[PDB]
Amino acid sequence: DDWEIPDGQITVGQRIGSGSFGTVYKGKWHGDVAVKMLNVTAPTPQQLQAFKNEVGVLRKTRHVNILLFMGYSTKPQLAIVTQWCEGSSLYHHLHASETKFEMKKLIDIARQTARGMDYLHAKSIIHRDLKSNNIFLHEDNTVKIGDFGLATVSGSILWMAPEVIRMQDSNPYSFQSDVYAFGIVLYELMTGQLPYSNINNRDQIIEMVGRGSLSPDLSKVRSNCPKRMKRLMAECLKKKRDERPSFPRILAEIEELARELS
Amino acid sequence: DWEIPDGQITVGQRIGSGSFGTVYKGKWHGDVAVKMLNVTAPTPQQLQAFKNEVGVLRKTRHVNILLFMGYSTKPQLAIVTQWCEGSSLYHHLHASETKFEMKKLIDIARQTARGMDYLHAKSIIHRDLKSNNIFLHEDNTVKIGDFGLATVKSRWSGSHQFEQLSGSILWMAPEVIRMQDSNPYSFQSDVYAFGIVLYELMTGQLPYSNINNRDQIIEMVGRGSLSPDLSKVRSNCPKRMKRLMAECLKKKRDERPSFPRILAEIEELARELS
Ligand SMILES: CC(C)(C#N)c1cccc(C(=O)Nc2ccc(F)c(C(=O)c3c[nH]c4ncc(Cl)cc34)c2F)c1
Ligand SMILES: CC(C)(C#N)c1cccc(C(=O)Nc2ccc(F)c(C(=O)c3c[nH]c4ncc(Cl)cc34)c2F)c1
Ligand SMILES: [Br-]
Ligand SMILES: [Br-]
Ligand SMILES: [Br-]
Repeated sequence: DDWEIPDGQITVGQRIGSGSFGTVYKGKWHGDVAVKMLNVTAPTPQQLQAFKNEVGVLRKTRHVNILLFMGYSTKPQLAIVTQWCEGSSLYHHLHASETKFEMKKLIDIARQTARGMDYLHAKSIIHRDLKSNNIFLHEDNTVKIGDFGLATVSGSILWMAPEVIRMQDSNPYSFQSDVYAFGIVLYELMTGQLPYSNINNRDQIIEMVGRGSLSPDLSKVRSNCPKRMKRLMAECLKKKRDERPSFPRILAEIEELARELS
Repeated sequence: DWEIPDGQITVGQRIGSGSFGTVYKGKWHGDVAVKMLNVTAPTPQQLQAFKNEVGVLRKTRHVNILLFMGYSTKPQLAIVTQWCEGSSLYHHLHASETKFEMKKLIDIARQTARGMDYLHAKSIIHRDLKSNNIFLHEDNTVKIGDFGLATVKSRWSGSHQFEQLSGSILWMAPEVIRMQDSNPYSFQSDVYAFGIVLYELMTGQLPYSNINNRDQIIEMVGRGSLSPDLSKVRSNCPKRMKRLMAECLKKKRDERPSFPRILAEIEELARELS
């Protein structure tokens, strides 16, 4: 089949912000869409490769908790077209609005995020930038994982595993670094706070997290955080990469502990 | 690319069986639905039905179309899609006495029109649009599916069709009822079915509620002597929907509007109501 959308069909609307490359707009194409466009005369080879990589990855995904890819265009500009997400990111809800979710809902958000991540890893896709700003709460209820960059909101230091934040080597990312980022998301859900909220300097966070002398303060977890969720968070946040669990185990554990409440 | 290896899906509760095969709830990176088409070695018919359904579904990526997720071929031919949670529009309107506000009735029409506009843009004729194939997922997003697609298909254009397709008679365009072409289905017959959905939304009733048997409906819709009673729309029915419904139900198929136009009209109404 083919996902190329002919020029002229999409009506490009309000500008939302910068994406992971290019600029994101709300658009119309058989309903609402998002359109991420590279607004340049001619793309560099690097820009073309980034576009191709993103289309290549997105076209491999069909899951309710992954942003729905819908098509692309290459002329007159490189564009990636996806569903429109209605609502706000998890970051916005937790930290900006400080939305007060019930524990059942917090655990369901964790569950849905774990399903999306389990799916990506099953498809051999590393996210590399999981964080609450990249977890969209569509229609205030269905998690959509994306890589929205600035459209939703250095901006990712708090979710970086120690091996990533240490800049250990030229590509320190793995499924296990995604797991660590998911541990930080669990921290955000279960505490309603960002980690290191009282550390005022980013360089200090970089040095101390990387050395293992700073880690998230698990005393901040809400009093009705289930013990099994606290333990799972601690496993996801293990400082040594190879000690962290895989997503199939994470997901199974969340599904179990969710049943136990309900 | 979309083949799911055997062993990965945990096939759970059986939800329903019929001419479509058997649908189960399952687990595979979260909830899924799994439709199995055979139990023993598949016939060539079953295999071609499977291939066609995967081929149609893999052309679709739209929020208002049931999300295809994958397939398996052993030990059973299986089509894997998202799980839908909730009830169909038919169940709401006709089995549950759900009372939707007008803004919500129009949003249902709007999301249905988006999905149908999309299918038609992809050159896909649905062939069985009706309120029971409009799923109100999490009561907030419409998912159009074909939740009763029969695997075995008759070769004979005639009168035993209407027994098996008894669940769809109310949504069949007159030229579909008459079967004067070997395949009388078109984009325009999908539009007619959408007209009947609009009727359901704006009246809260099925068409032909006082006609007491299907044979009479087949005969009279085919002859042009029975039409839905458009006067029965509820007092809050927008004027735009009265006109639009009548246009979708036009007897001459080429006089019905296309989905781009239908969608644009409903989007304008939704703005006016908001
Ligand atoms: C598969 C994976 C690894 C994940 N996960 C991945 C890899 C690379 C990129 C993306 C990725 O998500 N791309 C992407 C493309 C086009 C867009 F418009 C947007 C985009 O900002 C939006 C798409 N709907 C939206 N509704 C609302 C708002 Cl405010 C923004 C958007 C977008 F983020 C995802
Ligand atoms: C694109 C088009 C023309 C449309 N529109 C079309 C053509 C042919 C077939 C289908 C089609 O939809 N197939 C299909 C395949 C697998 C399934 F499990 C189910 C299925 O009953 C369900 C899929 N989730 C479900 N949640 C809950 C419940 Cl109760 C049932 C299901 C299913 F209906 C759709
Ligand atoms: Br695809
Ligand atoms: Br009857
Ligand atoms: Br009937």
